[PDB]
Amino acid sequence: EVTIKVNLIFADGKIQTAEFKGTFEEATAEAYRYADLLAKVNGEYTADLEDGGNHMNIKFA
Amino acid sequence: DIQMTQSPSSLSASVGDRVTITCRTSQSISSYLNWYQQKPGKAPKLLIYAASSLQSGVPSRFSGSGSGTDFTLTISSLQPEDFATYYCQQSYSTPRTFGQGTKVEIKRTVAAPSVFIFPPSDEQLKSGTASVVCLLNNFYPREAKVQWKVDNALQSGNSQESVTEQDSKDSTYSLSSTLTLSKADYEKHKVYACEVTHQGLSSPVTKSFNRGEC
Amino acid sequence: DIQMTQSPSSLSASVGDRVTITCRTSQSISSYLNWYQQKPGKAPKLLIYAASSLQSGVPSRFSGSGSGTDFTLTISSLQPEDFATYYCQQSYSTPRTFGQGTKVEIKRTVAAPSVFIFPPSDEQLKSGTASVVCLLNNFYPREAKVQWKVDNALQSGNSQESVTEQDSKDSTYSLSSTLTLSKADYEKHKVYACEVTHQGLSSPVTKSFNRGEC
Amino acid sequence: QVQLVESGGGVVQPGRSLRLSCAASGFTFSGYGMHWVRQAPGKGLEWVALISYDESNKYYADSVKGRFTISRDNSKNTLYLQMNSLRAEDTAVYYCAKVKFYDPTAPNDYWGQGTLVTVSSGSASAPTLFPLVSCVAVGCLAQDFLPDSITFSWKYKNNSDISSTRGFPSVLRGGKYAATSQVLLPSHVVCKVQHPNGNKEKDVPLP
Amino acid sequence: QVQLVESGGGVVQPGRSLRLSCAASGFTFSGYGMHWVRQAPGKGLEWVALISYDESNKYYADSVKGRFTISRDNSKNTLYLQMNSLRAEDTAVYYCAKVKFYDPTAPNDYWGQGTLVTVSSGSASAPTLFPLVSCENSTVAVGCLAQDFLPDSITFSWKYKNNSDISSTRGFPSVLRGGKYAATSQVLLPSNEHVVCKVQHPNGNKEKDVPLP
Repeated sequence: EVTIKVNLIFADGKIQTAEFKGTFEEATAEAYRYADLLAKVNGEYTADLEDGGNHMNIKFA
Repeated sequence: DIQMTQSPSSLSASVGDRVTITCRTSQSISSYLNWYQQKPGKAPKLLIYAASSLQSGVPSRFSGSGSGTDFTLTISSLQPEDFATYYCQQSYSTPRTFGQGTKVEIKRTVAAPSVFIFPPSDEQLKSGTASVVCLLNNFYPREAKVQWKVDNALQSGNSQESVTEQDSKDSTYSLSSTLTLSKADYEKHKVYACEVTHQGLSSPVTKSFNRGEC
Repeated sequence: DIQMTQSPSSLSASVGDRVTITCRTSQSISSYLNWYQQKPGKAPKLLIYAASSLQSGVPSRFSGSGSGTDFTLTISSLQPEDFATYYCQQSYSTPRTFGQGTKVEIKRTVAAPSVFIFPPSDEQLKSGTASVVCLLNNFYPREAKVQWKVDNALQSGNSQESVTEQDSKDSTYSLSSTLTLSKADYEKHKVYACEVTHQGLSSPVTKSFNRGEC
Repeated sequence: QVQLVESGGGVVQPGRSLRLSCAASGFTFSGYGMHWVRQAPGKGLEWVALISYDESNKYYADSVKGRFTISRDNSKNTLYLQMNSLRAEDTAVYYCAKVKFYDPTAPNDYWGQGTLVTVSSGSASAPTLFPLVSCVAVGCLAQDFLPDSITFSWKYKNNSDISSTRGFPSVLRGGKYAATSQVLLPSHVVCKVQHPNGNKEKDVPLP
Repeated sequence: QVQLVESGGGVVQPGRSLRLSCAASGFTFSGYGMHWVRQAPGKGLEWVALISYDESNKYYADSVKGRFTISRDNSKNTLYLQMNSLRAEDTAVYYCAKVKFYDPTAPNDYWGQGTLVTVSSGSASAPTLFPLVSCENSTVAVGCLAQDFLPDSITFSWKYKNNSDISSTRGFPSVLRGGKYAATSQVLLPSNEHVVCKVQHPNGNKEKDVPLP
């Protein structure tokens, strides 16, 4: 089991922090499904990888 | 056994934000999903059931939505009392299963830890064991790492640590790490060092003490 | 009709990174989801089918998972040769629908563009049209902004940008914007400027010239 | 004015047995189906089981199925959980909850504060305090106590409170428990702890 | 040796007709389902049509149903696509791909290289080059603007006077301007009067001299 560190980087300045636990790919996938819910009111987004992939930044526009 | 996937595991927000906690079920459950809130050392409290009906005494900022296999709990605007851990639960069929829970913490700004090291008390050194303690005060975020060194020797499987809950005032954390060993091993080394790492540190901070030097 | 939704649209990762991309459906497609890789100017290449079966001659670092409505593609370790776009496809029923795609690009350190501006050529002028070109050379990220101003007057609806794909040697980008006017219109103004905003620049940069003075 | 009082927890050896109690008041016990839910140190919530109003039905989580038996006595308005073949994984806090209304789907509207069931090879015992001083921050180490139910409190020589009290959770080592408390003071004091198996205080010196 | 070779594409008049061909080889064409999949310049992949091994089943995407017809002559191991009432939306690189199995749910294991279709009322024409010297109020940067060519399939090359290849180009995607395509190419050099710009195109290759200080 692993923990995915995710910086929820909103356009209007705010940065929310979240952690997803599970198999690397189950958490990462859950991470995106999450950002997919936020985008429904936060706007389309983009992502970049840090820490070999265990950390991901999701910037909304 | 209907599988419950509650996410995120933890979330850091600041008073006033909109919070969204989702719960996904393996198979349909119609609407029989319930949300509970729990605080340190306290019994949980029912928040919403039937996926959307609120329990009396619950502030309208708490709403629920969803049917079938996907549900969402929404806190319109995060309040100080809203910081806690949240759990979803299906009650469609036995066995009842809970979500893994989502811990909603108070986001604050970076803050470096104050470190201290303590030699095992001599009164304890007669009991055979000798624990070396190293405390890290008020820091944020929660991620911190302590690495013990005896005469420059990395140590494994002989240290334990505990992290306090977010402080009521400054929303920071503290950490106690103990390197437990024996007067059999303790008295055979001199340099006892504690190496700390945190996002607030540019390079690892160290605190040590050579035995029989105080 | 089945709508395919991949995630994320684009991702920036470094060599040797662990990558997992997404693809979800409106309705269940069981296990009949497929993945393809496509590089600039080349046709698509089948990588995985039936959600998790490797096509022959496809590195083992590539993987698949999912069933029903949610799927994933995983690359245990990003290889220099793995940077491209990946399309998920549904084959459960007609119409056979594809996903928008996920473009995976090379992450690297922030580089500021070095700007340049070109006034229209003489023979192009003699033919009635005047086209001004501005060039942001070798920058990273790809997000960039060009503000066209003719005599300090912000322009709109008369320019067209154009960007290269990352470079094989330094993973950077390059963009070209072309403001287009009629010789008649080009000869009614003096200062032609181009203001570039980028993360690598401390302050937006502006490059301009004076009609005829080149 | 609903109330549910769980009781019966305590330190127990692997394999032995324990029966838990939960008193109900503030409602017609007889008409509602009860439940048991537990929570291991530092972990989520885990459904234990349930029993309908006439005990007509019972169900259990596969974890305790076969090993646990739930029961009730409406006459004396109290709920019961019999635990056999106790394991370490059983070490947790046990909660009882009623259901909001008349249905299998009903949510657990009211919970009690639970009882602590500690499954260990050791016998319950009081902590042994040791001072933490430098080589300003003084500390106190509570060594080898069980179950994990300790509390710290400080006092100066002029016996009154010591404000800067900071406490960290317990660590499990060798079937027993250990915890530390730190007291910060500006540039001896008396450490004091409470435990169901004996309260004790120590004297921590100032450098 | 599975190989798909599409062809028949070109510039055609909106509202008219065009027939594409996909010559298969390397497998038993007779037993597999074949697919036509297009890609509009810059956009994602779009499924067009499919035909079963025996021609009994045809399926089209809504956007083409009624105008596009798909057929096959197993005798020639050749997939076909008859395009009628061409729309500008139909402009794209057309691909044929076979299905991996004898089952309707199989992925497409092999794609051709593609055939470019250009639905434009304009006529196939070569490009006109224009020098691009940098001006303004590191190292020098020259350029080359090529435009008003059709279809969009040009190539940029740069050589010195001593005909020594210059490799520091970039590669900018063409753009649609006036029923035609335009594109720029630039080169960056360190520290002879001019360099030479060269472009490749189906309707005539052009060359051009670009000035330096």
